[PDB]
Amino acid sequence: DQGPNVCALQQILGTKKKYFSTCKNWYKKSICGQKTTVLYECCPGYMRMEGMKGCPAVLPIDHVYGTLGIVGATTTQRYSDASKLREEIEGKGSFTYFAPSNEAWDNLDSDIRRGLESNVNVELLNALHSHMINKRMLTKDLKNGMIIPSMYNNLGLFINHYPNGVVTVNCARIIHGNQIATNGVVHVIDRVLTQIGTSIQDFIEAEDDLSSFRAAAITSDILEALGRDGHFTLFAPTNEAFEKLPRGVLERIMGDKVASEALMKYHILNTLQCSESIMGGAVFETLEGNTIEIGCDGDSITVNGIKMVNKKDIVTNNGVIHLIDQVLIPDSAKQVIELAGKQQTTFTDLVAQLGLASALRPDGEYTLLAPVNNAFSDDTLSMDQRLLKLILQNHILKVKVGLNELYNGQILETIGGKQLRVFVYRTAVCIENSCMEKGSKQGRNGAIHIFREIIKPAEKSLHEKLKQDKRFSTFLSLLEAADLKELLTQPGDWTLFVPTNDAFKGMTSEEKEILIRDKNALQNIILYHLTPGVFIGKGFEPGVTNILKTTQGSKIFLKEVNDTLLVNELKSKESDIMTTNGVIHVVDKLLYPA
Amino acid sequence: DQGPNVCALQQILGTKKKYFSTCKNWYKKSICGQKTTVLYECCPGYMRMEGMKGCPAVLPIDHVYGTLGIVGATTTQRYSDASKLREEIEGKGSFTYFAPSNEAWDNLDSDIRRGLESNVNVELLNALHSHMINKRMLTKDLKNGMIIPSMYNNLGLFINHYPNGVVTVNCARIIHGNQIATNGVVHVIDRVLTQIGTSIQDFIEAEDDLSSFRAAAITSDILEALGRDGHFTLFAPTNEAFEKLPRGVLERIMGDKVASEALMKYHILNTLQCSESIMGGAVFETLEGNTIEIGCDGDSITVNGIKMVNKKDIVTNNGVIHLIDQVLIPDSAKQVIELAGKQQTTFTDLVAQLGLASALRPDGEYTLLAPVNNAFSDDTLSMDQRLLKLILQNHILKVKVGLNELYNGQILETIGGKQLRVFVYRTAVCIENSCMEKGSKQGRNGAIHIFREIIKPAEKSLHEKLKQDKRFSTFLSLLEAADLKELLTQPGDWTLFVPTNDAFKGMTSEEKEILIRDKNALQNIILYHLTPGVFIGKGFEPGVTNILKTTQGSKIFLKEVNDTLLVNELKSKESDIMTTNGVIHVVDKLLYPA
Ligand SMILES: [Ca+2]
Ligand SMILES: [Ca+2]
Ligand SMILES: [Ca+2]
Ligand SMILES: [Ca+2]
Ligand SMILES: [Ca+2]
Ligand SMILES: [Ca+2]
Ligand SMILES: [Ca+2]
Ligand SMILES: [Ca+2]
Ligand SMILES: [Ca+2]
Ligand SMILES: [Ca+2]
Ligand SMILES: [Ca+2]
Ligand SMILES: [Ca+2]
Ligand SMILES: [Cl-]
Ligand SMILES: [Cl-]
Ligand SMILES: [Cl-]
Ligand SMILES: [Cl-]
Ligand SMILES: [Cl-]
Ligand SMILES: [Cl-]
Ligand SMILES: [Cl-]
Ligand SMILES: [Cl-]
Ligand SMILES: [Cl-]
Ligand SMILES: [Cl-]
Ligand SMILES: [Cl-]
Ligand SMILES: [Cl-]
Ligand SMILES: [Cl-]
Ligand SMILES: [Cl-]
Ligand SMILES: [Cl-]
Ligand SMILES: [Cl-]
Ligand SMILES: [Cl-]
Ligand SMILES: [Cl-]
Ligand SMILES: [Cl-]
Ligand SMILES: [Cl-]
Ligand SMILES: [Cl-]
Ligand SMILES: [Cl-]
Ligand SMILES: [Cl-]
Ligand SMILES: [Cl-]
Ligand SMILES: [Cl-]
Ligand SMILES: [Cl-]
Ligand SMILES: [Cl-]
Ligand SMILES: [Cl-]
Ligand SMILES: [Cl-]
Ligand SMILES: [Cl-]
Ligand SMILES: [Cl-]
Ligand SMILES: [Cl-]
Ligand SMILES: [Mg+2]
Ligand SMILES: [Mg+2]
Ligand SMILES: [Mg+2]
Ligand SMILES: [Mg+2]
Ligand SMILES: [Mg+2]
Ligand SMILES: [Mg+2]
Ligand SMILES: [Mg+2]
Ligand SMILES: [Mg+2]
Ligand SMILES: [Mg+2]
Ligand SMILES: [Mg+2]
Ligand SMILES: [Mg+2]
Ligand SMILES: [Mg+2]
Ligand SMILES: [Mg+2]
Ligand SMILES: [Mg+2]
Ligand SMILES: [Mg+2]
Ligand SMILES: [Mg+2]
Ligand code: NA
Ligand code: NA
Ligand SMILES: [Zn+2]
Ligand SMILES: [Zn+2]
Repeated sequence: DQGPNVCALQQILGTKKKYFSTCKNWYKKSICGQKTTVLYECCPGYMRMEGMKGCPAVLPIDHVYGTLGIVGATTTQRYSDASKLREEIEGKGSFTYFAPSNEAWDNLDSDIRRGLESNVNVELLNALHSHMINKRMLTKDLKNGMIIPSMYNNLGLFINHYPNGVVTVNCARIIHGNQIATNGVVHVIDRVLTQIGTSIQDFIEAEDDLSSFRAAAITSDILEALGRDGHFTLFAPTNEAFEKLPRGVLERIMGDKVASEALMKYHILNTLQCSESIMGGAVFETLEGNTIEIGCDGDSITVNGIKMVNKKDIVTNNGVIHLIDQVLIPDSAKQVIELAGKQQTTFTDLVAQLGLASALRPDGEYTLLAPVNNAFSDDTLSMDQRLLKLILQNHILKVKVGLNELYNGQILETIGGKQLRVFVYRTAVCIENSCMEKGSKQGRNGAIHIFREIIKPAEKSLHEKLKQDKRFSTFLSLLEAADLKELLTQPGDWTLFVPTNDAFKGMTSEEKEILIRDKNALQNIILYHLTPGVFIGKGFEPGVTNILKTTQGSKIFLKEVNDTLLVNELKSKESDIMTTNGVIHVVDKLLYPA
Repeated sequence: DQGPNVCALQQILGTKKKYFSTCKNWYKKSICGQKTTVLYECCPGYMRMEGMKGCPAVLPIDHVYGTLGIVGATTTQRYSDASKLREEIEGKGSFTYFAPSNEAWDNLDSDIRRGLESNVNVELLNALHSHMINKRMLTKDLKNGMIIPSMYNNLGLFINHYPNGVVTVNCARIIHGNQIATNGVVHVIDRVLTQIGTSIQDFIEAEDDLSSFRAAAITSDILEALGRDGHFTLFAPTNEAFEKLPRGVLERIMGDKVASEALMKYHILNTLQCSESIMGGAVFETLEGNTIEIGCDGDSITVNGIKMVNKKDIVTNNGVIHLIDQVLIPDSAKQVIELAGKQQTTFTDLVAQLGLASALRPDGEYTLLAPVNNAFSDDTLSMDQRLLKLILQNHILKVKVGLNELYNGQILETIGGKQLRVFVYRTAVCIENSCMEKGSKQGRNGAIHIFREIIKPAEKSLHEKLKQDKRFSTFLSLLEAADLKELLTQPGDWTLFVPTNDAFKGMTSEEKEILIRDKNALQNIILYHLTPGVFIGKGFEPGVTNILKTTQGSKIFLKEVNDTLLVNELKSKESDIMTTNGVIHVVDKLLYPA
């Protein structure tokens, strides 16, 4: 357990992946979402002493051949003996031996293994030499991207060195590294090295199970790049993956050069990521531009959280290939309705169930204003689905409008012939009565934006809202006394604080006669309640006091706290009453500039 | 100072570099080795209130043109007005404005500025449009490596986004980012954008001050790659840099294709590193393979700790160029004696002062075994320099022997005709009597290794060392009684513990007669003091007990603690007495297996 020169051999629970480390720093944490079991023993070569803690004694080093046995690579040792490599790695020189573990030899195909045992003089010797370098190279010398000639026919050894400490040779991970030998060093790797493929393109053209992906590739003029030099990571979708897609989707993406090209580039990484370098979740930029999330669940590689990898670490002269169960479809290749996620299903179901999905033609460009599922109450879903169909028609535009194109005062046109006002604030974008959330996406033929509430375009003007309610009567009269009816009737952008008749019943009529004598003070007192521009409370950043200049001249202060709108530190009763030419906030008492 | 919505404008002491941040996380630390001065004020748009801390009030947003004034870019505002760009950035649409600061316009060349003021209708408008994007892009949207078309002739804007948070456009750093406008966003940049060069190669061919580097480039066949697409960082050495080198060095490197090619690739980075992204020291891999250290002292860019950059941020369609005062010479292009550093100067002076430097021919391959300066005592430097010349001749090999080629039992041949034994241990490599330190380097025509002590090849065998000292007399007799003289005379590798005559004077002769009757126990008792192989105490790892198998059979335990060799927990008097065929450790009393 505790002591000097103690080594821990961990194994991820539920897998065969083993990680061998010294006890210098704590290495204990979940790997690939799973805990590990640990085996403590003296690091190879070190020994225990009586009455002492740990392993304070050490044995002398041996030659490379004996070090094969010191590290437990007894099968590699036997094969080294049978091929007469033993006498070379016992003599003069300095050698690096990437020795496959015993389990690595057990995992090798039986026909290949028997083929090696039947030709020990040449083929077996050439394979073991393929596992070797004619110089001593520690793991700190095996830099990422190095191509080091081996000891057989100068065959290239492709080194990868990752920030997490994983060192791979032809994607074979080094389990036990840096066992010093009198004439070299031994590193125990997790698989037997094999002949690398010619290139990724050549593997695609050769493999029949990648026929579909090949065709698409040749259609997208991207297969040529996968044959040139480089260090790519390709997530190749098999023919099963293409069969999984809905009908016509593959035909639709293939019929369009842009969607097909983006679809192809979305599977390719510009760097080499061996499977054994994945110890957790990370994001990687694809050639399409957008990223994919690569992770691991036990010994299963996950792509975008899906355990879709079935065959991994297909190494080739220009990078690695991992076969996957599904096709990776980037947003830039999806139809607009396909851009929605979980919290929009209701919306996307409704527009499908009420006959609007067919109106989103592939040759058109559209914008979906999708409310979250929480925005559809039972009372809303209980209305007649024709009215609900009109409402949904207020959430679809026949023009693609990206989030980066919206501006204050912009007017959007729904497919239902209605107009939507865009209000841009410092920290929020609100369309009519609904404000945007995060999660906007752009696709092949449109964009989608997520909203907290259902968008309901206003139907009454300020004047109609004022005269339809009785509690505003007196105030309305004053507004008409100031010749503001034409303002409250014509289109525009205003913010009006409407004091109820209760505020004037705090004046009790007499002060309305005292104010009636003033044909000028009513202009100030009344005009202070009006402000140019539409300022809704749910568009503010919470807690911050907004200083606005009313049309009267003096300042007014609006603060949104706990979903309540305060005006001059006075809690308003009703707020965000939308009209066609402004917004109304109902206040309890009168407002003065002070 | 403290409060919400407070912004800090820092300036690196001694420079003009300003960094504008909000007070969300502590941003206060030295940048480029210098402290900063800080200016606290409400973030633009926010206001203070009576009796409140910080800036809890806010003003409404404005259009892009007014936001130019809100952020202090009043000169950009004036130029926008004079070119009639103002009415466009006040109207419909969504714009990103990379507004140069007032200081940025002051730094612009006066002739170019006056040329813009004399053609406001087209040229000035086209430049300001070159500073703009026709969509709203926050800094989080300006991903690294993006080439975003501007609003003039679709001119490319080269985005770089660094892990430290620095965002640059054509290497112009964004000082104040993300000022939201009703119709866009304003980012204040630190310089006026100019037309990017055609390519790095074209700038090299055009610039006369890079004539030398051009020639070398054309000689190394690397100038073609600097004209193809990419994102390179080139540290171009001027003709002054080449003039600085010693005589013939440039001719020597140019006459060799390998040294010239490595010399050229050592100046080139595979990624784009704008100067304003450098806030501290970091290492970068060059195209040659080895790394360079890039840092900053105030506003001076440092390369390998030298303030050699004089003109920086020469942006071109395929990367950035920084002109430097010196030539970057990688180890792979240096003669072997040029590989030594500070702690080897004495050595490199000696071999030069005693006439050995000329023997290191460029067409030969050599290995220097350089002791540190601390290894040359005054008594050593006081010997006749001819003996010292022989000693130095024991530190030079006429064959290149890399550190990764040394193996246990190897015999090296000095230029003085002497032989050096290589002893490889688990954690140390010792040559004869001296053990290696870190810092081995490889060059054009040799390698260098650093040693703690002067290498003195042994001259006497075990037998000669035994008979030349009287305190060993008795023991020597016993060794000759066991027929070991031929072993102590012939070459080999042994470790002998020699008990002095004081140990046998603890037996007082009589026990030598009691042992004299035993013609077999003397074989065990004597042979226990001998061990196959050479084990010197300074080759051990400190504190660890080395378990060795003596030639008698039983185990012996050697531990090096506080530069003292303990054998079976017995402090030895003298240790590491080197002989031609072994090593001697003088013990106080006899040794028994026990
Ligand atoms: Ca052995
Ligand atoms: Ca390492
Ligand atoms: Ca192991
Ligand atoms: Ca094409
Ligand atoms: Ca989702
Ligand atoms: Ca507004
Ligand atoms: Ca203005
Ligand atoms: Ca950012
Ligand atoms: Ca500023
Ligand atoms: Ca060439
Ligand atoms: Ca140095
Ligand atoms: Ca030895
Ligand atoms: Cl470790
Ligand atoms: Cl954990
Ligand atoms: Cl053990
Ligand atoms: Cl055997
Ligand atoms: Cl690891
Ligand atoms: Cl390792
Ligand atoms: Cl070694
Ligand atoms: Cl990871
Ligand atoms: Cl994770
Ligand atoms: Cl239907
Ligand atoms: Cl219906
Ligand atoms: Cl876009
Ligand atoms: Cl309207
Ligand atoms: Cl916003
Ligand atoms: Cl109503
Ligand atoms: Cl005021
Ligand atoms: Cl910030
Ligand atoms: Cl500091
Ligand atoms: Cl202030
Ligand atoms: Cl003006
Ligand atoms: Cl920063
Ligand atoms: Cl910033
Ligand atoms: Cl905006
Ligand atoms: Cl940095
Ligand atoms: Cl630093
Ligand atoms: Cl001389
Ligand atoms: Cl001399
Ligand atoms: Cl090398
Ligand atoms: Cl010898
Ligand atoms: Cl070593
Ligand atoms: Cl002597
Ligand atoms: Cl024993
Ligand atoms: Mg094995
Ligand atoms: Mg690899
Ligand atoms: Mg396929
Ligand atoms: Mg792997
Ligand atoms: Mg929904
Ligand atoms: Mg938003
Ligand atoms: Mg009223
Ligand atoms: Mg509100
Ligand atoms: Mg300015
Ligand atoms: Mg840039
Ligand atoms: Mg030059
Ligand atoms: Mg810069
Ligand atoms: Mg020296
Ligand atoms: Mg060493
Ligand atoms: Mg004696
Ligand atoms: Mg010692
Ligand atoms: Na606001
Ligand atoms: Na040792
Ligand atoms: Zn205002
Ligand atoms: Zn031994």
